[PDB]
Amino acid sequence: RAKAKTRSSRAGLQFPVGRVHRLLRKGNYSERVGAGAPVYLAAVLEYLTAEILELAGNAARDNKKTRIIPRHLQLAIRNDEELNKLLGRVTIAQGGVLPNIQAVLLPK
Amino acid sequence: RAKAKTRSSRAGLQFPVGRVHRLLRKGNYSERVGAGAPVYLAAVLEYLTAEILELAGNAARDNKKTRIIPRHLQLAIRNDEELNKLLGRVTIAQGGVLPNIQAVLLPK
Amino acid sequence: MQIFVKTLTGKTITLEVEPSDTIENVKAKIQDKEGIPPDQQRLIFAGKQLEDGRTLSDYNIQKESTLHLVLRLRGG
Amino acid sequence: KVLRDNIQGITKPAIRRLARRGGVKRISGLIYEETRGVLKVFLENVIRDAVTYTEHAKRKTVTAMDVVYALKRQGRTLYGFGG
Amino acid sequence: AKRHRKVLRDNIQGITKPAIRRLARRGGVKRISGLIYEETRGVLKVFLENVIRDAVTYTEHAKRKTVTAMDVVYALKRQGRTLYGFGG
Amino acid sequence: RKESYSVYVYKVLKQVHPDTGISSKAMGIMNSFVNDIFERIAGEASRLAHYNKRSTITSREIQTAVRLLLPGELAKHAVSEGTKAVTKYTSA
Amino acid sequence: RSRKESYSVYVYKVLKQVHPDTGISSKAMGIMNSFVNDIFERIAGEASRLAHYNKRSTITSREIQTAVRLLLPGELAKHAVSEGTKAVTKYTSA
Amino acid sequence: LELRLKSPVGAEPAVYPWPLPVYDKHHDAAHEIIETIRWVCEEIPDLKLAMENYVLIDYDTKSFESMQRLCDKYNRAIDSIHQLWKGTTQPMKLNTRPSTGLLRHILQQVYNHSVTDPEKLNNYEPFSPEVYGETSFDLVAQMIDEIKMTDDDLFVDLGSGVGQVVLQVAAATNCKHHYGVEKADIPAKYAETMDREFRKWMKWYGKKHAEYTLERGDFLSEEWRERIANTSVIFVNNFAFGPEVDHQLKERFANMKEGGRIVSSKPFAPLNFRINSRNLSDIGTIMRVVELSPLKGSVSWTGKPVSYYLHTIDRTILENYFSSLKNP
Amino acid sequence: KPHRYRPGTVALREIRRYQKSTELLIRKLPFQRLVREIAQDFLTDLRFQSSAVMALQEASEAYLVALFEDTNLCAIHAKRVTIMPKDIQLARRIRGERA
Amino acid sequence: PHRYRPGTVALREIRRYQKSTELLIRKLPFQRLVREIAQDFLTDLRFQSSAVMALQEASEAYLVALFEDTNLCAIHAKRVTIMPKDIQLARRIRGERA
DNA sequence: TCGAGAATCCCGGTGCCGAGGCCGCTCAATTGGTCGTAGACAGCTCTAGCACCGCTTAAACGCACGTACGCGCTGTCCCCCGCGTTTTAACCGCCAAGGGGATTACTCCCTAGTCTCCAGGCACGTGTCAGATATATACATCCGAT
DNA sequence: ATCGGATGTATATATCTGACACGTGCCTGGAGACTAGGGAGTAATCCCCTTGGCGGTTAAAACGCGGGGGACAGCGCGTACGTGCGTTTAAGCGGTGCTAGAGCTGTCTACGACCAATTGAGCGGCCTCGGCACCGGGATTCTCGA
Ligand SMILES: C[S@@+](CC[C@H](N)C(=O)[O-])C[C@H]1O[C@@H](n2cnc3c(N)ncnc32)[C@H](O)[C@@H]1O
Repeated sequence: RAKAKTRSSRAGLQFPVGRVHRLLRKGNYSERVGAGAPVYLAAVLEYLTAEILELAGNAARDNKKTRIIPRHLQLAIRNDEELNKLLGRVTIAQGGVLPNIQAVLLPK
Repeated sequence: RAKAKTRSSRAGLQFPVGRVHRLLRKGNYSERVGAGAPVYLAAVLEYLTAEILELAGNAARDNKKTRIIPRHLQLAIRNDEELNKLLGRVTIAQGGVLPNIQAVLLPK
Repeated sequence: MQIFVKTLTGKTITLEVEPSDTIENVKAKIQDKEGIPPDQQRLIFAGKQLEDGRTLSDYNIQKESTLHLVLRLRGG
Repeated sequence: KVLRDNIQGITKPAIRRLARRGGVKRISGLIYEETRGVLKVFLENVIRDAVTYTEHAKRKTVTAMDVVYALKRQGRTLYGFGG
Repeated sequence: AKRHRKVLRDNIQGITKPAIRRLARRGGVKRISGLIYEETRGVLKVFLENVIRDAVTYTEHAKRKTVTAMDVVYALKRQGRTLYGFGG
Repeated sequence: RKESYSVYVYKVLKQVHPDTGISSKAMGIMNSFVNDIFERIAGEASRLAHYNKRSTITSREIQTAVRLLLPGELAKHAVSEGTKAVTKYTSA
Repeated sequence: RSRKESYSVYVYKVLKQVHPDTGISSKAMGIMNSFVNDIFERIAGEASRLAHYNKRSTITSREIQTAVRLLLPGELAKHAVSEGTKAVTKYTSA
Repeated sequence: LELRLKSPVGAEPAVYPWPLPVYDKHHDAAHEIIETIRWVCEEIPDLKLAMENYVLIDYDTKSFESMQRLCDKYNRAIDSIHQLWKGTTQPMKLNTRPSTGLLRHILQQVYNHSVTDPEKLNNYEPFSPEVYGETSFDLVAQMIDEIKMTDDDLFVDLGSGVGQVVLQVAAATNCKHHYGVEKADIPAKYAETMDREFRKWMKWYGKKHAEYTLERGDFLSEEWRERIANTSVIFVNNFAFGPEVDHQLKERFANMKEGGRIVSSKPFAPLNFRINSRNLSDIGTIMRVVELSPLKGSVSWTGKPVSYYLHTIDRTILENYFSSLKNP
Repeated sequence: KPHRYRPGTVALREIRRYQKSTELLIRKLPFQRLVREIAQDFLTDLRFQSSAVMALQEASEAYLVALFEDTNLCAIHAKRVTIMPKDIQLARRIRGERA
Repeated sequence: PHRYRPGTVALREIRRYQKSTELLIRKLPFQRLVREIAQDFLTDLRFQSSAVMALQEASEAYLVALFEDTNLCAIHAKRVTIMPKDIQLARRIRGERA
């Protein structure tokens, strides 16, 4: 028969559709899983990982680095307003904190 | 054959073991459900409902009432230290609030 | 001829081999006599890491030589 | 049929009445526009989730269970309406 | 002989005064009262014995005697605190 | 043909306060209470069977989910109440 | 003995499309694996609960879509819906 | 090669090998011997005057002569005041129980000679009922002083471990016969060495104890249902037994007599037990639970104070519940 | 010459009045109009079961009353009696809402 | 001699530690603290070394975020120094001590 | 310290509707077998956690001076509370109309499941460059003095 | 405001290591093709309950006046915290070594899903009495001005 195409390639995605489809079947979420549900979900996870790596690669460039360090992931999420709403209850190991001094504390 | 005994009666309980066993099977919690799991869970739910009705029936008696009103459930939970930890993120409709005035606000 | 395959646990076994036998053939005979899979074996001859493509006579291995067995595992 | 400026229907006596169940005995005059802004942000978050539960059910009526489900996924679970 | 367990005794002292300053400097505070350090050793006493106990009781359910990095993640992420990088 | 726990909550009153009642507005709060702690315990016991790669929720997973969820002295007396019912169910 | 699975091959493919010259450390890749597994459990857990509310036994792309609207904040939910529907219409065309 | 001490009450002499049994890092037990002399120094409160003129606090125990100047002299200078053994006044009567300071030293001394590797006590299944822990000397002394054991009670320690609890009870109580039962093979093996070693260091000081028996077995067996109910006071360390066997102990304790005492680590009944129609078969119906005063170092697994509780069986509470159920 | 309570006495009398009752404190028809105009920005012709508007009000009452409790603690902390807008902003900042 | 005014070195330490990501508690006293809290469970516990680092990363993230809310309570009362009633007012609004 | 006056609790009556008990009846739980696989168990292996060692030195500890911040006090003044009159619209009760919630029947197309197959991702090994470190110098920052 | 001394801090170049990133072989998990069965899509119908309007009563909101209490600024004083220097304690490091326990495989049996038949428990509808709400009238208490 014809040569096999992965479901990620015919959806135009980078994340694995077949692995996400297996994790939905083996996760006790529903009795049955539709065919477009792992295609939709793998596109959302690929979108959200492309936003953080966009902003963290910008933070790595502002410190003249060519690798992303957990500090750059922390600076990316806390300086973006909507990534800070998702990951507001999330602590990142070796991530640190944003530089922030209250204006009352600065000397006169 | 022998006359049918309910699983609540042979466990010594008031809550339905057979209804809890059906809700565990139809709730997508696991592939398989053990035989002692609905017996254990129905005994915990019967215990927790007996503590609130203990304390709310005491609150109904302190207001000289013979019926439990949603105010009496609110007064029971918020005056018990450990029921307030379970139901701390729970709002009860027509329940009101505990009488509490800060001591600074009282007149001199 | 024979060789000695010393493990890191303290077990040195006697294996009857031939100079035309490869390291792939040495790793296949230990599974026949000890049950250790071929992806869990590393051989040592005078500080070398032996390759499955070449034979025992390509590395100048005399009979009654002490070969050491570094235990690699799939993960860690 | 267009409906506008209804935060002013939440009046100064009503906000003062809410503060005194909360135990406040004296209130500055600038509280009343703060409270209308806080209550508008709170209702916008709950109604947005309650409408997207009733769009997914393909209904045009917001039911009481849509409000209970919307409140539950904000941590503000609420007893006494069917949940 | 003596004994079956060497009991560790104080160990909250432990978290010293120049380590609480330099936890409050990341918090951005400029001046610190001398009564903060006893207050801060009691909070990190209540916390981190809620995490453990909720970390153990994942260890006894696995029949396992050794509390792993997961079951600290799953202890956190149960208290509304999600920790990345240890890793689930 | 709609079901609730109202028959069973009303039986637990007469054991506890044999001459008080509930209004129907507060009975519905008690039904919301039982359904809430049902899905807390069954939801945590589902994760315990998944963390340990089991496919069965047993009475041990219900026991350690009670110890995770209930605070302090509530968890002590719900465990002893649940083990009393299981050992009476298996000896009858 | 058992081999592991992660998203590290796939996070690294997304990174080369976005910043083709930057790299990533192994501790930052372990945080990106924790991020993908966290957002997976939020979306699949909410979509599981939507099928149970509506008395359905299947999870479709309609239920993934409304779980994205419930969970993501405003402009994240707008673009992730448009990325997801773009993938499904391309998947079902060919 | 060896060094010997002599008993004041005519018992068998002691043995201390010069390949010394050092136990921990630094207690290096010649400190055992030089403190053993100090308790026999006042029994008999006239060894301090008989041995003031030459001895002083001395270091350098690595030499054999430093013990030897102290030990055979103790075999010799005892007779400066032992010499009155005949003619007008006997020594102390054997029917004397020790003081709490002397009993603390004997129980520490019997423990050092009995358990050889105390890390073997940690070999158990984790989180099982068979985990190991101990109760200190100070809590058992609190426990003996806050129950009032008459001349006819019967003491049983359920899960006696190595058995140090029943040795303190049998040497501080005038009762008939005491028991301890242990299931695990490692502490029950040390309990047999602990049994012999307690008796020989009890005639050596010349002190009496009540009679006791350390047994192997399972108290959840059918032999023990009859003889748990027939005893007056029960000690049990139920801290990690778990709910399944704490439920089993309640339906053995339900057959105890009036005034039956139970001292446990965890309660078998709540401190705030309200009785209603729902818990009439509970064991808190027929008992009164009080919490003892916590002390430092009370248990052996942690440093913080752990308080044990006291249970007293009275079937006069359910009657007082039934004495207000009729007239309204 | 008429009777006149000192300021603060009637207010404490109203603390005890509304902490004893369980009634709703906002008028019901102005609250229902506010719900229907916020919902216009999400879906055009919604229908709103009358139990759903009462569930929204019971949650909004409980949110604001619990917010004025934390607002009152921020004003006592600054050694005041009046609540001010910076007390609401601090209370929502620590709670994790204002950020 | 030379001497900085008070507050100058303190602001210099704000900039020092809000720039770094390191752990600020010593590792052996924290590990010794963890092993003595776990003594309360009678049985012996073993603590894989990655779990102690997960406990320290979470405990320091908890305290740094608590001093941020504590600092806002001190500025609200027109003070510059934090004080134990600022920790108690922050933990009550957060929902911890109640 | 004491009388006026304004709220508040307390003590009875009338009226009512909602909670409680009764009964008839499905349908969901129980009984009884049965099969197959999940989980318990024994055995085995080797990674990783515990413990110990000595050394170097980073960091904690302790001390002392002085400065600036907390805190208490006072005074101003204006803004908030309390009250009375007027005005507005909530609320209730009722009527009427129709959108749409809720249900049922029918059938189709979508998904689970199966087997065959094959290629992508994992493990492993290996090489080089990004980043950390060090040193020395340049320069920006603080602070006492003028 | 300006100036200089001193301390911190940024800057630049070297050098060096270990971790990222690439490559290769391989196995297992994803893909292609097919069948069977039932979930849900679709339509049609019923009738509930949502909406819209109306009118009247009156509770509540709005407006304004008036005055006192509280917010806020200023000042002064004493104390306690920061800074920095010398002393001291133990953390950190690296290295060695033991052994135990976590992870693994292989049997094997008992436990739970599935299915069929049967009946009693619980649900719906039904009366109906009493708890409670309302109303009024009395005593008690609290606040405030003396
Ligand atoms: C915590 S130790 C108490 C030792 C001693 N009672 C003490 O406090 O010094 C509890 C002991 O009870 C023993 N045990 C547990 N279950 C038992 C049983 N069913 N029968 C006899 N002993 C048991 C265990 O072996 C364990 O060593």
